[PDB]
Amino acid sequence: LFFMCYELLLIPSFLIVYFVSPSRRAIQASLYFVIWTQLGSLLVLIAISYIISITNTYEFNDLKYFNFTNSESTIIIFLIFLGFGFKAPIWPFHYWLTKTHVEAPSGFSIYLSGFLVKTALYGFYKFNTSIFIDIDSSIFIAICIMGVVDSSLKMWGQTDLKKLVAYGTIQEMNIIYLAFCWGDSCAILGGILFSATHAFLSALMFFLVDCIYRRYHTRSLVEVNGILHITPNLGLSILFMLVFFSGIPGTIKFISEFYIFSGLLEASPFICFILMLVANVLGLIGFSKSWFNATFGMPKKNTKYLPMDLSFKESYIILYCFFFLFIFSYFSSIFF
Amino acid sequence: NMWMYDQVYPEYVISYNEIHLVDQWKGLKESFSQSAYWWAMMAMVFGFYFINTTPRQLGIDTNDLKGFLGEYYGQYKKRSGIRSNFLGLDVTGENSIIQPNYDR
Amino acid sequence: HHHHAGDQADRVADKIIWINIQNRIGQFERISAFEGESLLEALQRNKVAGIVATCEGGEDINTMLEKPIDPVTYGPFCSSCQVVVSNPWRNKMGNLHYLEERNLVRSSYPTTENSRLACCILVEKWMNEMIISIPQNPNSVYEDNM
Amino acid sequence: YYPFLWQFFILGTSFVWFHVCYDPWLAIYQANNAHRSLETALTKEKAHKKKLAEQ
Amino acid sequence: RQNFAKNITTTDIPKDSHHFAAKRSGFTQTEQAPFAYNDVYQYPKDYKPWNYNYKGNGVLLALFLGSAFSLVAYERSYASKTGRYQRKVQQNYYQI
Amino acid sequence: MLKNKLIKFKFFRFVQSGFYVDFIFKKFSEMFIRNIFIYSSIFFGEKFMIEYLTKKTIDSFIFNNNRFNFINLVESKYFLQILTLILYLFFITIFILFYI
Amino acid sequence: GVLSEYNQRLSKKLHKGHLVEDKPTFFVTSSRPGNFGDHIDFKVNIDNWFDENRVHNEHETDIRRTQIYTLNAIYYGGLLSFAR
Amino acid sequence: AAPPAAFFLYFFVPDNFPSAQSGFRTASRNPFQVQFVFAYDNWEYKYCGQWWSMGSLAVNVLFFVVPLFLWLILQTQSDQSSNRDDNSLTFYFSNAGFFFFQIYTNTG
Amino acid sequence: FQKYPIPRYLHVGQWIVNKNWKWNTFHMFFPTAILCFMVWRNSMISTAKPPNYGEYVDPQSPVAPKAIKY
Amino acid sequence: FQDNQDRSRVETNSATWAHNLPKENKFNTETLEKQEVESRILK
Amino acid sequence: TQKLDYYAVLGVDRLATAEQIKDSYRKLAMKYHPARKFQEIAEAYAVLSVEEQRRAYDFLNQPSPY
Ligand SMILES: COC1=C(OC)C(=O)C(C/C=C(\C)CC/C=C(/C)CC/C=C(\C)CC/C=C(/C)CC/C=C(\C)CC/C=C(\C)CC/C=C(\C)CC/C=C(\C)CC/C=C(/C)CCC=C(C)C)=C(C)C1=O
Ligand SMILES: CCCCCCCCCCCCCCCCCC(=O)OC[C@H](COP(=O)([O-])OCC[N+](C)(C)C)OC(=O)CCCCCCCCCCCCCCCCC
Ligand code: FES
Repeated sequence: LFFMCYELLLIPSFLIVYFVSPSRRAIQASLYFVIWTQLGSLLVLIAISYIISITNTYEFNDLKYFNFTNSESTIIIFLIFLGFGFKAPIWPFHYWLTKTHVEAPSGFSIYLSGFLVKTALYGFYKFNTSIFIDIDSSIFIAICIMGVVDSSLKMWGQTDLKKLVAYGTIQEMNIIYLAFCWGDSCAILGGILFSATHAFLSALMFFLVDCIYRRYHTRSLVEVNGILHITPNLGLSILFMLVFFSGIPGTIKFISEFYIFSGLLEASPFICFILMLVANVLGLIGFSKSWFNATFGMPKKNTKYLPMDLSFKESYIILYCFFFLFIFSYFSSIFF
Repeated sequence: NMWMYDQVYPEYVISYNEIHLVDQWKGLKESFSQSAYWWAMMAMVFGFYFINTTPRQLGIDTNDLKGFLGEYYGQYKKRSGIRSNFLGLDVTGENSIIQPNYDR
Repeated sequence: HHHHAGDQADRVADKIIWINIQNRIGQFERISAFEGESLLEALQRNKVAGIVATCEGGEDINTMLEKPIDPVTYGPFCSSCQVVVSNPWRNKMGNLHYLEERNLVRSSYPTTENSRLACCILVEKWMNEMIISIPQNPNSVYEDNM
Repeated sequence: YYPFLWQFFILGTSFVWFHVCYDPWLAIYQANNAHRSLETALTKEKAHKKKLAEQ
Repeated sequence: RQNFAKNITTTDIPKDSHHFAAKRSGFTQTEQAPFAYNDVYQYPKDYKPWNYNYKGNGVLLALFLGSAFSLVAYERSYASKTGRYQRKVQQNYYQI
Repeated sequence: MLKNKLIKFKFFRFVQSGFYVDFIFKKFSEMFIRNIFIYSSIFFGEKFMIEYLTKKTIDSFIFNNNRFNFINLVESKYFLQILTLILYLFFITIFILFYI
Repeated sequence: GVLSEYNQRLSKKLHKGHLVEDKPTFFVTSSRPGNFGDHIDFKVNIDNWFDENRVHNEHETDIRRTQIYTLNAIYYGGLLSFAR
Repeated sequence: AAPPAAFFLYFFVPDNFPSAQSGFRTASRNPFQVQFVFAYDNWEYKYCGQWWSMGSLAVNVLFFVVPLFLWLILQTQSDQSSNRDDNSLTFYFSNAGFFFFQIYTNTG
Repeated sequence: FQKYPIPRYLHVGQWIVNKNWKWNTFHMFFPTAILCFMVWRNSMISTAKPPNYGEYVDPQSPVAPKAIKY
Repeated sequence: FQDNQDRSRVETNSATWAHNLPKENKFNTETLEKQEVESRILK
Repeated sequence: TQKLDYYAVLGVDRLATAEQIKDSYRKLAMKYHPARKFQEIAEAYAVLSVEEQRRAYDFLNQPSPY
């Protein structure tokens, strides 16, 4: 039932992208989404069929009384890692995610970054924890780190804001997926917290992009800037989003970074430094350039068509995202 | 993103006021050629001060030898980081990425 | 267009693009078309024989008629709207799209170097009094008779 | 145009040749035989001695 | 497009009619017919568009009652945690 | 000392420009930005390592394979395909039986 | 790229793998001494490598000379590493 | 440079419901801006092997061989962890499949 | 700079003077002081301080630093 | 890699037995030269 | 240098008479006579002026339409 519920999520998503998206390029983007996500689901299906046929049972408990050999364990771990990394986008498979975010409607983009990809982290975790694997996780760790580096190095050369948000989603999804590469150790707490952190951050960023697109009828830096000085609330929201994404020590982004980076520094010092420098400096600089240039300037072009500021709905949604980050920094310490 | 885009006064992302130097290599050449003068002046100043000055008696307080210096050598005298585990766990401080090295 | 307040409407006669046609039976025809339209639509509105048009122009989103051809287009689907364009107009048309050339050279009937798919032509101002020939196009499937 | 500078260039090329042909083979050779080291043998001996002493 | 009705029944829309008077007389042979309704919106004259015009006490009362309930519930929980019917107050308290 | 090149405007503007350190550092930073970021990251990564090597390899393989395919079956090709299937399935089976 | 260079070199027309002239060819030096008559009827060249082996870089020749020096330097550097 | 005459524009699905926020006032677009907006998406390579030398060959090669470099560095630091008895790069199995904070109760 | 008109519909802060700024200053200052007083009163519970002049810490007193019994 | 400048396929093969020198394409739309027509008319 | 199309440089079609080439060269020479474009014009006219040279140039090209 776990696998069936994971598989059930594709048809509504494809239908939403196909029938609700206004852009014409969304027709092919839905096909890309389907084909990559279904390749990943096929890999996961092969692994599940392997487990079910070898052990004629459907309970996670019974796996405690059966042992898998080295070959079967290696096959299963590779299959589940690749299959769940198709959906939670690992380095070589994020073309579908980029296209789908660029072409999809704003609400479904919020749902896709905020929640849907997380469905891959959960299932993998379960199948990672129920089996004894005697392989070295260096290959998976390297794949995840390559994803982080590749995504964060591409942020400077983005003019579309939605594509930039998609690349940020890719880098933090790969960071979270890294935390599950040590089994059932204490590394899972940082990943669990940072999943919610990314959910709220991505929801906020895509909502801001939607507000800009509905105000100015564009989401390209070459066409819109000076979002401040006209509708200042949107510019203030952009700047505060940039602060929270940078990770001020008062929020849960800093907490998740601290967890994962402490563990990685102990596990691999030079790797930790390289990942930290690539993610928190270069990608941050590209992100900040593309977002600052849109906030500041003079909106001179079309004064006859300039829009009004935020409505109550958008203001309250943005405020609630900020409040949730700040206040979930205060959750009970028994967990995490 | 090599340009700061603007509907009024768009700019290049990097300003170059010293454009009379066409590129960075001629800039480095010019910088060294003109800094040779500062090198010569520093050499003259040091030559004057080396001819006309005696080194001073500078150090730590001789009454505090059992203080800052004593603790540094005492840390190496007491190899406390390689003692046995207080629970008897068959591990020592040497079994870590950050480990003591008392013969450095 | 360009109009001022109080102006009268232009005449449809002055906006007609004329196409001169040699039939499959060696007879001559004159056809009226308009700019922004495909040649296939004008030919079918004027009921010109010799074209089968099995696929009826192709898809509706990424078409061959858009002035910059979109890379992820699928191109023509049946290659059964072929016409032969005379030298000046055909030379002005330019080189073929690779998908259109692939569909043209793959037809079951013989073609020429001036062959051109009608649904891949967008009628322009400079196509006035253009001379074309339409030999009969091949049939493909069972439903072509229906 | 300065022949002794060109000779220095040739020396640099020889240095690059040597290090290119030297570094990776030594690196993989040392990484292949990490578990066959006197430090590992001494670690095992000390562990066994501790076990036998507190036995 | 919006399809809701604007002539509501809950209340009458605040408006005035002195602004935008109709002509109704002295017409020429070339000008257009006058407009019909001409009524315009009237604001309460104490309205500030730049802030919430909120004069209630409900939100403050609800938050205060929630905080007071939190305090009394914590007192009860602490008394129950120490195995007592009420908190035993020490005669002296010191810095933590 | 009756002549001094340090009182001329060339040396003066050299010192006033902070020894041209900012100009030199910014030129190298521009080279890094342009090359690494633009070319390597977006073009190399996305276009070749992500778009090409994942989608366009299969696309071009399919296109080049279809380059050698007749969309319309002819009778001689049909008969030749049947005969080739028979003869060379037999050959491959007997080759596996004998020498493999 | 190397693939492009291979693609251009794949289309060359050769006689059994050798780039040679398909017809007899005669050349005369117009500034030759007057005691030299006409070209005798002997096929002295089978190839035309004097004209085919050209890169047409007469506007920049010192660059190619420097490149040849660099290749020689790399070869000498390997040999000198072994000698060292 | 003359303004572009043919370029990729915005397109919408048939029977699309238009966005009508803030009075639904849409302005005419700039051809150069729209051209830039849609240029990168439609850009493609021209011949095989063009990517390698596009920009800097050394930098492109270094970018290409990044995953191998990361794997090798991880291998070296795993060598360092092995002799110091540090956390190795393995899927640790110490909870015997029991999940993090999971309710384990029975019925009956 | 010379003053220029600002649109009425924009809630921006160029050249704004509130005529009732004295009462607003009062009603923003005093409750702020009360809130800060409550925060400071709460925080003085968790404030430390070295011993005063002429005082010494008895090493055997409960307040003195302690080790751990294993 | 897909080269759009190469449009050759099995459909475009134009090798005929009669012509020792192969023709440019498979469209048999080659016209006579001007001097040939004049010479034949003179004949 | 780089590969150059002499007919495109002179602004004449391939099946153009010699006098047309002369007129085109004169028209283009009145304009750029007093650098690179004039050199291209001169090279193209030098090649296309001689009937044998023009024939040899045309044989190697094997022109495409359009
Ligand atoms: C004037 O600056 C300069 C700048 O602004 C700070 C600049 O921006 C730049 C521009 C730089 C860039 C664009 C980027 C380059 C990056 C850099 C890091 C370059 C920075 C260069 C410098 C900071 C200049 C320093 C270099 C020199 C050569 C200074 C010369 C100083 C002297 C000649 C002092 C004289 C010293 C003497 C005579 C020592 C002789 C010894 C004895 C007499 C015996 C007594 C001494 C001892 C017993 C102990 C000392 C012994 C030794 C061996 C140490 C001596 C070593 C030394 C270096 C002195 C340049 C070029 C520059 O140039
Ligand atoms: C062993 C000793 C070696 C000494 C080496 C030489 C040291 C010289 C003094 C230090 C360096 C000063 C560099 C110039 C800084 C000011 C530049 C500037 O803006 O100038 C414009 C200022 C103000 O003028 P102004 O800006 O109004 O305009 C004047 C016109 N222009 C711009 C063209 C200059 O003028 C000066 O600085 C005047 C020149 C100063 C010359 C100093 C000579 C010193 C001679 C040596 C004395 C040694 C005593 C013994 C020392 C013993 C210990 C070492
Ligand atoms: S009608 Fe089918 S290809 Fe034109």
